Amino acid sequence: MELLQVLKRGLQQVSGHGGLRGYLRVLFRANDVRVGTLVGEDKYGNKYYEDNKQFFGRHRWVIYTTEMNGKNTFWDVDGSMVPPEWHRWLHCMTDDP
Amino acid sequence: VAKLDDLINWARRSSLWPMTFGLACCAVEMMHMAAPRYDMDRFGVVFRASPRQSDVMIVAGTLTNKMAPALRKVYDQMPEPRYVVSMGSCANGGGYYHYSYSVVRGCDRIVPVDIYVPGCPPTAEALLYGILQLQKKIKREKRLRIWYRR
Amino acid sequence: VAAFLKNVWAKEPVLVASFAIAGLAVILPTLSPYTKYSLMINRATPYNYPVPLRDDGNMPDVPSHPQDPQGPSLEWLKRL
Amino acid sequence: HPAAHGVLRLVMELSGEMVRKCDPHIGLLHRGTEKLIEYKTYLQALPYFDRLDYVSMMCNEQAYSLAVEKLLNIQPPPRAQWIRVLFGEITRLLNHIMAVTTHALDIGAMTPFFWMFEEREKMFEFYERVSGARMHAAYVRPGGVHQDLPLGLMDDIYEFSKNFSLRIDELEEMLTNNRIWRNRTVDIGVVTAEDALNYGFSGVMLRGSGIQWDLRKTQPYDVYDQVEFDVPIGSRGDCYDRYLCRVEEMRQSIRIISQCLNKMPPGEIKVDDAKVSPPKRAEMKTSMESLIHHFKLYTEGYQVPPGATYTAIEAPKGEFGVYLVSDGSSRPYRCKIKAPGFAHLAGLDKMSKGHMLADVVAIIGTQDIVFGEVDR
Amino acid sequence: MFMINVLTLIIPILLAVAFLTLVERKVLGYMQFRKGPNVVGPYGLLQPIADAIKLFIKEPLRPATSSISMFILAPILALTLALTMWIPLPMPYPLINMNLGVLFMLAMSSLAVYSILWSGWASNSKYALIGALRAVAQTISYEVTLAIILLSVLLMNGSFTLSTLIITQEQVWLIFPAWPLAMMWFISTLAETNRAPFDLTEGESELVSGFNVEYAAGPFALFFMAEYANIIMMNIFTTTLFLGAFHNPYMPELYTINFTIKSLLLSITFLWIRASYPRFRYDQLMHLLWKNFLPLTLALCMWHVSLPILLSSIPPQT
Amino acid sequence: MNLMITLLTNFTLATLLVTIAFWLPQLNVYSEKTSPYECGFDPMGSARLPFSMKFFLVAITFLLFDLEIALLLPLPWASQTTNLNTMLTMALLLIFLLAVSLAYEWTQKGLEWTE
Amino acid sequence: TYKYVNLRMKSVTDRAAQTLLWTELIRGLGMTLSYLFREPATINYPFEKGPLSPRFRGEHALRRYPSGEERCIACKLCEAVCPAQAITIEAEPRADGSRRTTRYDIDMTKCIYCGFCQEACPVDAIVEGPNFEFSTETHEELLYNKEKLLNNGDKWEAEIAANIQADYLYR
Amino acid sequence: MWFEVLPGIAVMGVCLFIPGMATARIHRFSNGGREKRVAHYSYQWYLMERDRRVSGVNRYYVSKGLENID
Ligand SMILES: CCCCCCCCCCCCCCCCCC(=O)OC[C@H](COP(=O)([O-])OCC[N+](C)(C)C)OC(=O)CCCCCCCCCCCCCCCCC
Ligand code: SF4
Ligand code: SF4
Ligand code: SF4
Repeated sequence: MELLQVLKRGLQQVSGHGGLRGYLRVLFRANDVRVGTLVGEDKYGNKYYEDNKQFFGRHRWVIYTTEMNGKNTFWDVDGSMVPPEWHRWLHCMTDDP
Repeated sequence: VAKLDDLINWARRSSLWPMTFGLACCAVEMMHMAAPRYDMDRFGVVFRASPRQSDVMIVAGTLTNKMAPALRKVYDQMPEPRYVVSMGSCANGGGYYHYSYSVVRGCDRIVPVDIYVPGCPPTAEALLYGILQLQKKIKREKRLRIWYRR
Repeated sequence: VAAFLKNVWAKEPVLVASFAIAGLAVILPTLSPYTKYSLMINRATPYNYPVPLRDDGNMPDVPSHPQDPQGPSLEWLKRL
Repeated sequence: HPAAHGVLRLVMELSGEMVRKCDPHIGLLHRGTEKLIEYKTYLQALPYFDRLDYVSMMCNEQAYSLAVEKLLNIQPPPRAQWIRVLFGEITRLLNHIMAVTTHALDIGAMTPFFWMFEEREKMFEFYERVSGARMHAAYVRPGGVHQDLPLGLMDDIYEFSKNFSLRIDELEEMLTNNRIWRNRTVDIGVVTAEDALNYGFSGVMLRGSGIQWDLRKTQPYDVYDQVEFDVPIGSRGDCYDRYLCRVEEMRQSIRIISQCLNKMPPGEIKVDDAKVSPPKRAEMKTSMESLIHHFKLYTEGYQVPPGATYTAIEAPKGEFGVYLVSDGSSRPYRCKIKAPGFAHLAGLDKMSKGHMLADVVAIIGTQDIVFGEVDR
Repeated sequence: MFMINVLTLIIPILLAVAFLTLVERKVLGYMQFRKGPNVVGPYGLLQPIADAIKLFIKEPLRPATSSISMFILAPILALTLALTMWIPLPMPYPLINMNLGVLFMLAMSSLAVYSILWSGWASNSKYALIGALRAVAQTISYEVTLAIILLSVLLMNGSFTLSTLIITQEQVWLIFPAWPLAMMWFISTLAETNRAPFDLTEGESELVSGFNVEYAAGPFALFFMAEYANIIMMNIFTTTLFLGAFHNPYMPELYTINFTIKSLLLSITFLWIRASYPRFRYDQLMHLLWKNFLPLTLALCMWHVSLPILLSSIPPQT
Repeated sequence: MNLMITLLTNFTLATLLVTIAFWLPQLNVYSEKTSPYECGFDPMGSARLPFSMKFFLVAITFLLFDLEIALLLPLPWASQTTNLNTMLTMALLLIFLLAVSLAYEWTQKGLEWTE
Repeated sequence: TYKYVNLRMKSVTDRAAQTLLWTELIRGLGMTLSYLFREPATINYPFEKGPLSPRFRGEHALRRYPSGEERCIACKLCEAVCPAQAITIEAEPRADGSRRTTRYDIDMTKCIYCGFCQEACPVDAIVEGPNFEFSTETHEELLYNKEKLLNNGDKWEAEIAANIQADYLYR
Repeated sequence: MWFEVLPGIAVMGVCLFIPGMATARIHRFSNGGREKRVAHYSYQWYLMERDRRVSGVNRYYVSKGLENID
């Protein structure tokens, strides 16, 4: 029964984000609850993840930090907080992180 | 009055209703932004054709000398509060047709512009960034605190 | 009459269907076997009170009790 | 007005609600391109042609490049010709997607717009990969093209062309057999062949009326005579036949794209005459002649022999022509742009006589009109 | 304690209207291969609250040329009329037990067009006049069919009461002996509520906004909630008319669950319908309802007149 | 009585929303926001010019068909009558009169549009 | 070479049944419900970005040599090839006698983003860089001087150099 | 994915459940545990007024049985 596998995937997405707290944090911040392979992190706190099973355009993403250059970025996340090397990687310009 | 200011700033910035005012290439770029790839409707941004039920206006294209009274009347018929988002280079400073005899050198001369989006045409991701910047500008409004101080 | 019927069925089937239903509703109740059953069903509904009558002593049909066999029964609707 | 294409002023004398006299007041997007062209050289006047018809960009680039190459008595390499034809067919698919989806939105079916604008975004990504800009490529230049195709692009083109015919079939199921879509276009905007030719109509309008004429089959350009494809011909002059012709033109564009992808030859991408096409940046920094030619090409511009020409290409809207007159200097003396939208909007008065107002907006939709092209 | 019952009837249908706007945008995006509103809240649960507060802190912007009496009178009358016909609906026990609730529904549905006419005429514009004329033509089209549909469906019920309509479902649904009339009734409910492809008043491509093109925020939201309460209530009425459920006097939970699920599915079907078809011209509206619908429903009306006499199946009036 | 209470409560809730929508926010009006809407240009004349409306006969015959409905509407209670033959014959007769009016409209070119 | 588009009791009964029972309307509704049950293509902006290319035409930048010394040599080819006349250059020799610039102004509300200056520069000084999210709030902020262009170059050198390394063999 | 609409529409289900159920529960309060006596004609009203006049508390829902008489 494939629906039980869907429920298993849902509970593993709940567990794999650090728990209910991380699940609710990523739900209220990124409006998404998908887990992925952690590509890396930068010096500010931006955690860059990937998951090759998703379709093109959704295979690479970033969770932004909470305090970059003095401002509180818990809710005011901006598109221009990406350093240039991660800017090159994130927009699908090359396959080398 | 600080928290009530925080409430009405959240209500206005999460239900922005733009108006269908395009003129040129940049209008097709706006329609490309409204495609399922970028999905303006997920941000509380749904197109409304009437100026009387619109919140913001994105001026896309070249504003010519035959078009300035029309844009001015359409802007003057919108209810307060109203924000104007310039788009492209034609509505920014004339752009390619800056020196032409029948092109208004930037639509700032007709309407007060809040957010400048540069490009020719600007990419739809950049346009989404400009709309998010406008939302963050609405968020930091201080109407009721300033009213309480006055 | 087959060619004309095929023509109107090809042009507008709605008029053909409407006229067929109208003709059926006209000619079928005149051939129905249960219309008189509807007549006695409507006539047998006890709306007002069944007041009795005075007695001169000469009546073979009307009863003195509701459970007496004399008088009309309603077995036909009970079975149907 | 959403049914209006941004800039339009249709003043109509509604006799109750039917039209007796309809007049399109235009000029709300008259930038005056043909005066700004004569103050710039040919390379500087090339990006002006990207913005006339902003759904048919590369076809206008091809028309301008064909005019300049006919005046310069030079021809591009065959690989450049095949690249130009392939991207012109992608441009034709772009324009037909936009026209059909906007017409269906203006009539009331708003789903195929969102269904195929992601395919339109995919082709915009193809433009992004091949030129560096999502919309205004400035890729087709006099002398061939500007840059070669990047590695791995043609596999993406083949995959998209393989999977696009299912979307075409989905749209054709969603609109062609729909009775509500049919009843808006059975006998609306009927035109005759004599009034098609006498009113200056070109392209689909002629093919809507049964006239057999296509510039890709009678007066061919670069490699279009080496590609086999079909030409749809209507039979009643209504909007239904024109929409069917546009869908069939999309299918034939897929066919031409397959033929292009199976027949691209190796070679260079510019005319090797360095006095017209700029030299490569590798040999510019090593050879003195290449540096001099790069300097004078990007500062003065190549000279064109004096004379006047009028070339015409099969644009996705019809026949796109330019009358270019050069006086021998590095700047054109007079560049006039002939567009199908001008004659189509002129014939809108005749085509809309005797119809209700919704049928007038349907007639407006059935002409693929871009008003930057119309106002020049 | 009728005040508490009235409040609990009238407030959650407004909440249902708001969440109908939510799921409207979500589903309407979802068949268009895109996501819906999900940024503001978790899966966009705070979108209706932002929409409601945003419309009520804008500027009302009364026009100078508009006659202020009917301009201020139209939206309140629209909202009241969309609210005042909810009462005869059995849910499983209606608020007011009227013997002639069908006639009340018909008359208050005839009254619902007057807000549209007064909003069209009160604002001095050509677009509002054209919208009022198209609304008049829509009423011409739909009334003379809808009355006969309701009468011919109701002919097996035996009386005009909506409470006795739940009794007739105890054996079989009336959608089985009246499936053509079910199709006629669904098209009529499509036409009455002014939803696509029978919108013809709040047109985007034909007009700008039609009858309320001059209506700015505040007064504009009343028409929105009136139309959405109208479509929700009309689907509930269709569910009660054709797909009535099993009623048990000892447990109303079963019938509330069943008719809620059925009406919700019918509203989802309405959302599915409203964005798959091109908009009809209003000259073809009475080239269809006065031409194709009317003779068919006349034939079916005389058939349903002559049918209980045929089969000896005269329903009781009590 | 309960119908009156429901009507008064509905009217109170309706008229309270517009009052909240009007007197709560800050008003700021000039002589352009109150102008009539004509897609950004001045209106040509006024909207009080007589429309050359084309379905006048359709509106009048809607009225007449509504009165046909008014004749045909008390039919369910007539299902409880005793004289069933006259009931059925004359309900069929009145529906046939409605159909005769519609057919005469169809033949004599009334359901179409003027001009 | 050419084709005829739209030139075409059981069949009549099938057409009447399609009229009364709405067969093709059910087919179109079925395709609508098919598109309901697919995966939507909405990418999670701003946490996700759309695909791009190393040739992307974005924000103007002034590069530098790998020794700290600036790349522009005041040759005025970019302002001569610019179709919008958005570039203003004023030049003079500085203290060491090197031909450099004193004023290098780009009017970004005039620029059409067509990349002629990035291909006409003989030393690859001016580059249409990769940044597209640079929307401003005031008109004067979209009017770059030489200091802002040099700051943009020093900001985005780490990816501009990689993009040039990836793309330079096609030129 | 698609099932994400299934939360929000469920809320509308509650918004279509709270009114009608409440009426039934109100009918289980003012009528003393029974349903509201549906009056449709004059005889039903006469019987309800008979209960009102015999109950002695001027409430029709207080139904007295055969134990009332001796
Ligand atoms: C209420 C429960 C749920 C209902 C279904 C809901 C889901 C399905 C919704 C589908 C989409 C609906 C909206 C889009 C369409 C809107 C336009 C529209 O409806 O137009 C009506 C269309 C319009 O037809 P048209 O558009 O084809 O018109 C062309 C007309 N001619 C051919 C003349 C050129 O159909 C009708 O008007 C017919 C009315 C309904 C017919 C029902 C027939 C029932 C069976 C009768 C008997 C058959 C047997 C033969 C006789 C036997 C006699 C004994
Ligand atoms: S800024 Fe560029 S893309 Fe936009 S309208 Fe002007 S020329 Fe077209
Ligand atoms: S990209 Fe083109 S328009 Fe912009 S500064 Fe460079 S040459 Fe001028
Ligand atoms: S083309 Fe390059 S070197 Fe020449 S002036 Fe411009 S930026 Fe400087």
